[PDB]
Amino acid sequence: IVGGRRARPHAWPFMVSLQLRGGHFCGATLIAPNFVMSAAHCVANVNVRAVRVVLGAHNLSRREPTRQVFAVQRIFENGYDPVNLLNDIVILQLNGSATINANVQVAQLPAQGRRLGNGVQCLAMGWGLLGRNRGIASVLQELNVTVVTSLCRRSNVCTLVRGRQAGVCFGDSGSPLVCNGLIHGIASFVRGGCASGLYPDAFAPVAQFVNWIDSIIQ
Amino acid sequence: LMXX
Ligand SMILES: *[C@@H]1O[C@H](CO[C@@H]2O[C@@H](C)[C@@H](O)[C@@H](O)[C@@H]2O)[C@@H](O[C@@H]2O[C@H](CO)[C@@H](O[C@@H]3O[C@H](CO)[C@@H](O)[C@H](O)[C@@H]3O)[C@H](O)[C@H]2NC(C)=O)[C@H](O)[C@H]1NC(C)=O
Ligand SMILES: *[C@@H]1O[C@H](CO[C@@H]2O[C@@H](C)[C@@H](O)[C@@H](O)[C@@H]2O)[C@@H](O[C@@H]2O[C@H](CO)[C@@H](O)[C@H](O)[C@H]2NC(C)=O)[C@H](O)[C@H]1NC(C)=O
Repeated sequence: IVGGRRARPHAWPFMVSLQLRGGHFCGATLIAPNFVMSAAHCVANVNVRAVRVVLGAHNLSRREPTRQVFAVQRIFENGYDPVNLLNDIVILQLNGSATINANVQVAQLPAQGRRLGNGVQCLAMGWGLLGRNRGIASVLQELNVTVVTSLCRRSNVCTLVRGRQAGVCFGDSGSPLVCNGLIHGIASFVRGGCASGLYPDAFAPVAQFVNWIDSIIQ
Repeated sequence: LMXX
């Protein structure tokens, strides 16, 4: 997240870090005790046996006994298209059930087909790059963004920060976009580098996939 | 366009 702020510790207890050999590379969202939702491109050709799913984290540079770590048992995809960057969504079934507590909770999703209007105010979040001013975040970051349709398309939720250069960045893919208390997006792709101030950030449109998600987690 |  470029130009955001530190989240309050455990403000977003559905937020997940996906890791390889102890290193964060993508976010995810806890959507049931034994399922997380992320971006499909995060696991494209990745050996998923190597992926650790880390719940309950805040500061990736500290020891945190709030964390719960899981492996991935099964992947459920929905037609990810890496040429057009469509359907950038995957569900990862965990090898057990999370212990739901103050620091680890299941997210609330929108109704199937729910659209967001221009000007909806949302929060983006993640542990991605802060810039090449700084590096990967240690502490979870959040960012106020606004939903836009100029230079968007109906197959994405797109967002912009008005009046300054700020946005999601590498390592934030897979992280939730929270709009009106619901997970409406999964961070997918930027255009023209991070935080251009010109091209809206693109999120997978979670409301389009609710029936699919429900078919798996129920 | 750059995934992220
Ligand atoms: C920056 O982002 C925050 C947080 O965004 C809000 O919550 C996220 C989890 C997502 O659901 C977002 O879609 C959502 O916008 C915004 O904070 C919110 O600000 C509003 C307006 O000030 C607060 O609403 C008011 O609440 C008071 C009582 O506290 C009532 O008296 C009013 O009638 C009014 O409803 C709201 O509580 C607050 N939400 C949170 C979680 O803090 C913030 O406005 C936004 N800023 C900008 C400039 O975009
Ligand atoms: C579910 O998996 C977790 C985590 O497994 C780790 O991550 C995988 C990607 C792979 O690298 C595994 O070999 C790792 O162990 C299990 O948590 C581990 O549990 C073992 C046995 O109890 C313990 O020695 C370790 O401390 C745990 N590792 C971590 C990182 O917490 C967990 O037990 C599994 N749950 C099941 C099978 O119900």
